[PDB]
Amino acid sequence: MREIVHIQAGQCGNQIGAKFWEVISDEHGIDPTGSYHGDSDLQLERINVYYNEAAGNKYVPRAILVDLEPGTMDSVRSGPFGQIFRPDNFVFGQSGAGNNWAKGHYTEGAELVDSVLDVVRKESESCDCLQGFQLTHSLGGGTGSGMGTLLISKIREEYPDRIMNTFSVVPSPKVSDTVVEPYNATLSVHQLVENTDETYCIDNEALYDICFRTLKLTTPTYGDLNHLVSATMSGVTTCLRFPGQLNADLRKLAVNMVPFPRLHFFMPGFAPLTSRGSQQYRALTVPELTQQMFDAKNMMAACDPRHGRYLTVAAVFRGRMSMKEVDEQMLNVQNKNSSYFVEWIPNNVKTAVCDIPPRGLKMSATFIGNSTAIQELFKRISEQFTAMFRRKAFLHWYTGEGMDEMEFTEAESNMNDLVSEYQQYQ
Amino acid sequence: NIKVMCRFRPLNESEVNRGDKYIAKFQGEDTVVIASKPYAFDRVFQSSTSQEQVYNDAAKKIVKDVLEGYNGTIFAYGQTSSGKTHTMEGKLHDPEGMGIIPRIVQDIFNYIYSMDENLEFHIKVSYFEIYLDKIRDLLDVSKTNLSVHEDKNRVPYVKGATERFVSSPDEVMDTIDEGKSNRHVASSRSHSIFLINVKQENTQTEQKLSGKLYLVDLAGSEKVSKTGAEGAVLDEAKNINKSLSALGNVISALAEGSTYVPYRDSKMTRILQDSLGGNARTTIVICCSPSSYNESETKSTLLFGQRAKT
Amino acid sequence: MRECISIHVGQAGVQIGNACWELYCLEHGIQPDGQMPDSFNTFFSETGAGKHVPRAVFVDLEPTVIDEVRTGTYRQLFHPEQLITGKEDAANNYARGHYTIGKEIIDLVLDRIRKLADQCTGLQGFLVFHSFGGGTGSGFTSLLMERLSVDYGKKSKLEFSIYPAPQVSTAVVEPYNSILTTHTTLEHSDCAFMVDNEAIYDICRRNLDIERPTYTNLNRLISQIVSSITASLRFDGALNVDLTEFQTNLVPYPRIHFPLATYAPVISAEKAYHEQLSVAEITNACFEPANQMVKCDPRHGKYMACCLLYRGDVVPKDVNAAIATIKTKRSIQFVDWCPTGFKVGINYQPPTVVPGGDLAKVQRAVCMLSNTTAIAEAWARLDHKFDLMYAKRAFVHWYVGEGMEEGEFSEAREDMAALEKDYEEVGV
Ligand SMILES: Nc1nc2c(ncn2[C@@H]2O[C@H](COP(=O)(O)CP(=O)(O)OP(=O)(O)O)[C@@H](O)[C@H]2O)c(=O)[nH]1
Ligand SMILES: Nc1nc2c(ncn2[C@@H]2O[C@H](COP(=O)(O)OP(=O)(O)OP(=O)(O)O)[C@@H](O)[C@H]2O)c(=O)[nH]1
Ligand SMILES: [Mg+2]
Ligand SMILES: [Mg+2]
Repeated sequence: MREIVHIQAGQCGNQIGAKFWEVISDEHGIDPTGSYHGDSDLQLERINVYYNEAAGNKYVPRAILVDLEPGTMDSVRSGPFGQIFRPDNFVFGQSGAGNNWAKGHYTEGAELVDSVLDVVRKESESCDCLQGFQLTHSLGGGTGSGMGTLLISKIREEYPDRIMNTFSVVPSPKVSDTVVEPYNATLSVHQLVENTDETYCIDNEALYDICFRTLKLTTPTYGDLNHLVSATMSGVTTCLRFPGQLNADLRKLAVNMVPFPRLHFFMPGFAPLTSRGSQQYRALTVPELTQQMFDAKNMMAACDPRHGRYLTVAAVFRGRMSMKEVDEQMLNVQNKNSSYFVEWIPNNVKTAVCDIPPRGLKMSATFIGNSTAIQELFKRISEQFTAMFRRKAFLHWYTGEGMDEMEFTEAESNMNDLVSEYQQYQ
Repeated sequence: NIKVMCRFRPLNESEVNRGDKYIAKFQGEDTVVIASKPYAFDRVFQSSTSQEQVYNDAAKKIVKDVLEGYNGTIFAYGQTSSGKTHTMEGKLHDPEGMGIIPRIVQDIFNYIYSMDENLEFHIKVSYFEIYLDKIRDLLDVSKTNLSVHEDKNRVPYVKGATERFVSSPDEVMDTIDEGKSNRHVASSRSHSIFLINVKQENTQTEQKLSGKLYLVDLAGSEKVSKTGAEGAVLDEAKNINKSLSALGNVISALAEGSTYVPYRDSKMTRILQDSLGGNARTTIVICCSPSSYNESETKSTLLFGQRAKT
Repeated sequence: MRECISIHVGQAGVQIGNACWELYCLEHGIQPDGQMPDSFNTFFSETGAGKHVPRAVFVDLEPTVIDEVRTGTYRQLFHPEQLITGKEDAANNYARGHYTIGKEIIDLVLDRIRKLADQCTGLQGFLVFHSFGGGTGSGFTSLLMERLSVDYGKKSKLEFSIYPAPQVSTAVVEPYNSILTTHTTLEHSDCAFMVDNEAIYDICRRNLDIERPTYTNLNRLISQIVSSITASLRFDGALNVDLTEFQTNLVPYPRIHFPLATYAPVISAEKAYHEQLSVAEITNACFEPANQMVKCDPRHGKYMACCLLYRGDVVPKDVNAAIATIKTKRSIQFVDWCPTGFKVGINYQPPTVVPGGDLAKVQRAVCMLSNTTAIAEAWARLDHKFDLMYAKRAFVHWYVGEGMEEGEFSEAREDMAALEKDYEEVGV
């Protein structure tokens, strides 16, 4: 019940969702062969929400994989927990978007999306009653952003009455991996604002700094970043998969953090994050996790929360806690930082708790803040967009493939109005 | 600025035998009292006042301003058997007590025939609905999922609207009837927007002026917990109530002098992003049956007017 | 002959039901599997030979809390029909749990309550547990109270509802749902016992000496309260107090039926030996502002009526002596138009103690239910929160998108204002 299908597009989205299936399978005791070898029955109590039962008690994901290059498919098949996936859900082209939103939203994406759409129809009819979807993509390139945007548009045309998720990795300005990040990012945000229901604005430089300083690791590879994102993703939907003393599924988090339909871009976070040496010099307790997640230097979005106000903040704890301690510490944080937390929304905190923590820790937590610092992100990108749009740089690629300048102008206008939204509630 | 002007229709013989009471109390000339509580307005037009004074007080200044290049807008609203069809069109050809829309159209065509010969007053008209959040088109059976786009001057508009020229009131009436033939009605279950675009072209000065004027026939806010609806009607009620509360929030943001106005939360407020903001008059006309049998729903209607001023 | 059905809505209601039915199965001596190795009829039926099924109906839309009971230790006591389960939760939304999702489930629970009331013969009243914050416990309970009042109407419908606190609160959108369901809390219910969580936190911190109390202890305490209410039905005391007599002596006017409760003595085992818990001490402790179930100082309010449901080793003489001491104290001030605002109740059965529980084994006990005006203060600050939510229209479009309207918000706020006005009028 309340099943979820995990759409997963782009190279970065493929890697992130692969690590997500890794961490979620480690918690359900699912071997590389898709077979169960766990201990507690609470694992299999809600296996059907993500996975699906097949011949021989083999549980397979309800996950669609999407790309315009078969190299990522080769990687996911050859990498660990590749055989768990269903081969029919592999939907790959051959062109490659090449950081061109137009190619991955008009020409190649429009021709390829029929297969993905039929496949998600099949996966949505096989269940009993789903609740919401999950798109895992990136706003930098054209494959992920464009394909996921076209796809989620078609979905909201088909299923407008289901909660929707987008676990986006926005491109930071300092970590410049490509040149046309502002174009693709803004052109995708023009559609994520009006189609999605809740978006998590993960950021690259954020996770880099978290792995440099909070964990004190010397060589942060993409595996570690993806593991952080995977812990974040699994921490959110633990209420569906397991019991608890106060449950909170996706729709509850949405309706307890989305005051208006457009103010649904959230910065996530995770705790407790500890290094190797400092793992002993750290007492796992609710005040510790609390003051560790609200720290600006434990955030997965490159936007200082101190520079803005919090509107809504959902803390989804995981462990056999005492609810009095939880509510007391969250109240004390709301009191100590009354200037940051907004005033016309009393009880800015939403809380959720479960009993089964991740495999390895005694307790854990998860953080979803709807701060107003997000505007800074949509400020910085916008500047870059103008700097690239004033002189019409790199535009003939988008123009020759089917776009027009007016769509760029509309995306900029909508994004500026979103910045104004986040400004006025400060 | 915005100005709400409420109307209470006369009672009909169908419920005089029913034994209903006239439970609509008045104070001054701009405040009603219902259920021993006052609801304020700007004008509260009564059962006795005919269409002429209501028209002269509500729609005259709008047409006077839009002919000078500005933009105007009108919001009709009401439940079933509330006086919408009587107030907006009512009589078709009778110049005595006919509705508002024919009077606007005839005033446009009577102003155009009083000007100089060097002014080509082009008159475009569009007529499109908003159903289940989809912008259908009532002048075309194929264009069922239209969308909104902007222009260089940040003036939204439907891309692909089946525009149609006109040169007389009868053509306008025929177009309105042809559009209403396809309107989703069980009882209106869909917002309708009739746009009138008056492009006046001055040849001596070489300046053009396009005045846009919206006739919005809203749908009915329906507490579905009472009605017991199931199926598509439920989703229709959901989307209708969403659009209505979004419009209310927008109008409250306007009249409260807020620095920002969230026009982009609903398509019906996206299309109207220009005609309400600044130099654009607007008048909201709500029709109500003051009978006690329709008291409960009437409260909601009055409250929809109260989310205009305060 | 007597009987009383118990409805349990939301995660709060279901977990309170777990705790309560644990208490019930323990008091009557009944094993978890129903087998009993007269008095149980007030809450338990009898499935022929060697079985006792309860007079309960667990309703909820989150399948997790109900499946926790279908697999829990009490999987054998209940049978799968009383354990109703939806598919998609209300998700902290009044409207979803009121009409959108509620219509899929309510026919079945109403059919079950018809099958469960036609089994008994002397039904005394219902018991509806729900939190004002959640979507299910507000909307579905409003709908259910409406349907029952249309069907039964006359039967004493009670609801021992959790109430969100002003500071210690878990969800963002609780004031909305609370104000929305106060309408049905007024018109259809008969006497509701509001309960706050932070009060129980403070009681567990001070007396029981637990620094880290979770919801299980709260639920055990509330179960003790309900057992104190219903021991006048279950067992036979020297001075019985039925629910109709209870309501008559406690509910003067038809709208003033929200008495806040309080239970005593609540103390740990190590603290029990030092304190001689006589009748006078436990009777005096209940009137203290610190031992109440809701955040409100009674010293700024005036009691109109209150019932003292003593149970255990009690004799009326020291009861009347302690009552005289209370009536002489000036800080505990009563309203003028009620010279005798006490309805004493004695019962022979002492309160039990659950294995693994935080309470101690005592011989005397009290459950005072003071009908006061000081509770209105909570509503005031609640309304304050609602105002801060309402003027800016936070989270409105979610409820609007499921059928709800602005007019319902306005009407509910007006009605709560009129209710506070009524309490403020009857005070003088
Ligand atoms: N947080 C992470 N970012 C990654 C990871 N792998 C790649 N990337 C980053 O994602 C950004 C580009 O996304 P992709 O590699 O998926 C290129 P995309 O699929 O969007 O379309 P094409 O350019 O046509 O290949 C870029 O900033 C990468 O540095 C990862 O594992 N984690
Ligand atoms: N005293 C006590 N309070 C509880 C308990 N469980 C939940 N509460 C409170 O219940 C409130 C939230 O309401 P819920 O019951 O969880 O929500 P719901 O009724 O299930 O409706 P949905 O969330 O939409 O599924 C919160 O204020 C909790 O603190 C409990 O076991 N004991
Ligand atoms: Mg790519
Ligand atoms: Mg719930």
